Amino acid sequence: IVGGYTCGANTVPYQVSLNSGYHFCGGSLINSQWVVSAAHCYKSGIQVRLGEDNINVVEGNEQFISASKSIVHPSYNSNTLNNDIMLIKLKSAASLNSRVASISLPTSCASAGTQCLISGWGNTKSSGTSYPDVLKCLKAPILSDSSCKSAYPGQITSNMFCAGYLEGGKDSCQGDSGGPVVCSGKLQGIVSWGSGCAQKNKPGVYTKVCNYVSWIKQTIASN
Amino acid sequence: CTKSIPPC
Ligand SMILES: [Ca+2]
Repeated sequence: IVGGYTCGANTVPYQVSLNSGYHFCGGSLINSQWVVSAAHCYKSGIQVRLGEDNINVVEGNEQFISASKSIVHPSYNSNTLNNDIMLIKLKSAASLNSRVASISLPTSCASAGTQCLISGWGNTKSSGTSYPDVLKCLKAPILSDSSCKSAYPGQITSNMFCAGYLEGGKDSCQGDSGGPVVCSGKLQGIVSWGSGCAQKNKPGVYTKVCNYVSWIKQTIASN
Repeated sequence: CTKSIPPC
């Protein structure tokens, strides 16, 4: 997260870190055994780290739970990043508590200008890299489809939205992928991609979770 | 680029 702020430990209790011996993506806990992340975060060897704040220190409240299923959307296209959503089933249910909590899925899509909280342990620099220890947060609005499509012509599918700040300086960034964009208490986005981070006129692009709620539910229900 | 570590 570039231009964000330290969330505060466990203030984003649905935020998970996907760890493969290092944090590589975020995710969002959507029930005690399932995490939503980005399809492009798929890999083997995912350990979901819940309850994290400082991802480099065991502070307490962590739950590390291996992914037992990592379900990339069947129609994920790694070139276009359409359907950039993955469900991770935890090998065992997380113990939910105030610091490890699911986030609700949308019941409907969010509107342009809705303010959302985007969080993650991604790079905090728009140039170069600095990976934070603690979870960073960014309040960011959903942009209009027209602005999103203007920023990324031909690249924004119906399963994407832009959020953030065209003036630059505030965005999700590498390492935030897969993590949440929560708006009005609903997981409306998954950090997916963007041109750089926090670059002028290049807002973050996010998987539009509301398009996947049924798929999520159906996939969870069948797994 | 995707926002994973590493970006893709
Ligand atoms: Ca920790």
